[PDB]
Amino acid sequence: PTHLSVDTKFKTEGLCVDIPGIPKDMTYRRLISMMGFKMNYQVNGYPNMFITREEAIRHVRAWIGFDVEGCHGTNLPLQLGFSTGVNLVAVPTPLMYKGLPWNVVRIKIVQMLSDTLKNLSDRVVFVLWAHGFELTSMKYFVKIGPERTCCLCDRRATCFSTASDTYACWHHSIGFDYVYNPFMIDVQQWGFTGNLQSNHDLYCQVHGNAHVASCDAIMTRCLAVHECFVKRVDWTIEYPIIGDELKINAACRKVQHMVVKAALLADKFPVLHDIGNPKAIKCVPQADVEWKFYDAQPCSDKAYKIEELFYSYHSDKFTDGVCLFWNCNVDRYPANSIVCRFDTRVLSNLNLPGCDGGSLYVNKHAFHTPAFDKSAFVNLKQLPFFYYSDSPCESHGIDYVPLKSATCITRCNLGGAVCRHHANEYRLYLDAYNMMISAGFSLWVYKQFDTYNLWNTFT
Ligand SMILES: O=C1C=CC(OC(F)F)C=N1
Ligand SMILES: O=C1C=C[C@H](OC(F)F)C=N1
Ligand SMILES: [Zn+2]
Ligand SMILES: [Zn+2]
Ligand SMILES: [Zn+2]
Repeated sequence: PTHLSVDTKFKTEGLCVDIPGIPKDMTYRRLISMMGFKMNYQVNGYPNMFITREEAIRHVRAWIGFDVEGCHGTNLPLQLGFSTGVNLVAVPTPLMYKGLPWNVVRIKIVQMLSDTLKNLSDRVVFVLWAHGFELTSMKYFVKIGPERTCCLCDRRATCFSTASDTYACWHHSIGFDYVYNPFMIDVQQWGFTGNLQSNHDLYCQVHGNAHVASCDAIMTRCLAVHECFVKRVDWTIEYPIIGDELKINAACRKVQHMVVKAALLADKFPVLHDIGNPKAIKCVPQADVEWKFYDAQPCSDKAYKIEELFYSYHSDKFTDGVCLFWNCNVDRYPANSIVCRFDTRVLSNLNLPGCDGGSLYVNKHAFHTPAFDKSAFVNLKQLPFFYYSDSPCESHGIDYVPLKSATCITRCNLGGAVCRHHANEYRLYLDAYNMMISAGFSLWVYKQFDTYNLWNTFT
């Protein structure tokens, strides 16, 4: 029970306005045949065009919302909408394109999917709120068959070309006209009451409904993300490495140790309240400070209310010492805080569009994160970049240009000239820092934080 059986029943009530007279009793096997895709043999790796909710969640990077509206059924133009915001009009003879035949429309579909997905996934999962025309339009741009590899590399094939009779992955599909072996899921099969807009609007105020196909496609994918990552959370599902995941996570740990260590040295807080992940470890194990942990899982719906995390009777006195919120997203941070907050607006291959302003950050695990809100940081200031080190000035062991920087807080810089070891460490730290910031992380600190207080730790 890993794939969706083609003999599973498909509820057809959502299809009967576009397809009147559709049988109530219907399987995926009969639906696939009705879509024009009947095959005589089982294809290994491709037993069904449709997939389970569990398989869809494992392949969230491949999700592309897709809707087809009857612009005016082989006789009328169709408006094809995608969650990328694209609307294509196909004639049978927020981007909006004018009516063109299927032979040219299909080339655009392949280019758009290939550019959106080449750095995200080995496939496409069309997320539908199926009413009929989207399923019956697939035969015009989709070909199916045995699982194949790219003609130019080892990746699985996602596109086919009728011009050359060859197959390609998303990276090598330039000029290709057919989407090959796509996957799809119909959100209507999950058991909803009422239409798409009414279910979507219960959880999201960011996506509107201009009544165009891309608006519906965006809403469909958003509702699917809400169901699978907002109200339901599975942190046991692992996702493949597609970018700088390892360097980013390594940078996060280095920056956290640096910032916390410096805050403790600079302001000598007697207690640190570490609020967040129940699996957290002391990031500065050698520090004198009374380290107290408070469990809070990463909030995937709305940011935590500080009143619920702190009040309702623990050290109790969160006002004493300093509070550390490392990716623990609250509505309004207290003035005595050290904070790392993911900015959901960031554009990257790890950060997928989410629900109600939030984003789905996928790095080893999937984390739906509530919308970035600048008002959460009103009691704090942006943490400036700095590098601090009390380690001995000793090279041990890469060419060298002398470092001159006011933010290299070391004994050698206090002494007048940055040593080679501290220059190498500073440059490595700066690279890690910039990697973390560019990934979408933002750092904030209590207003009294001043790196001038670190110089006297060298006496
Ligand atoms: O008759 C068919 C055709 C396709 C299919 O699943 C997958 F290959 F698309 C299952 N049965
Ligand atoms: O503990 C974590 C790790 C990552 C995360 O995502 C972040 F971008 F919002 C949230 N909490
Ligand atoms: Zn390839
Ligand atoms: Zn939405
Ligand atoms: Zn040095």
